[PDB]
Amino acid sequence: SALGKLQDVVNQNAQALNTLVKQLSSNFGAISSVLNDILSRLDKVEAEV
Amino acid sequence: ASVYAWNRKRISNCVADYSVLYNSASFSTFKCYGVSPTKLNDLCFTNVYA
Repeated sequence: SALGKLQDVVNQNAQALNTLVKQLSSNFGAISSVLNDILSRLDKVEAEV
Repeated sequence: ASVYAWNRKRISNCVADYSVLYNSASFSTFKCYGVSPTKLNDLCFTNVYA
């Protein structure tokens, strides 16, 4: 419990990265979160949007 | 079918060629959503319901 000032620096970087990485799962109004799905379902004129 | 009593045909456990469909100029309309017809032939599906 004495080392809080260092442990907090590891924790804040893990909270940031495990949010940045987890945002890859978000759809943002597209047909899928995973890019290969769009490229394997649509021709490029539809896929670009 | 009569349109309120609409037909549904299950398709499963089989192989198909959708270019046979999208090349067929007999179709007065042909449209696709969430998929492109020219890309259908690379896919597989859980079932299909026609």
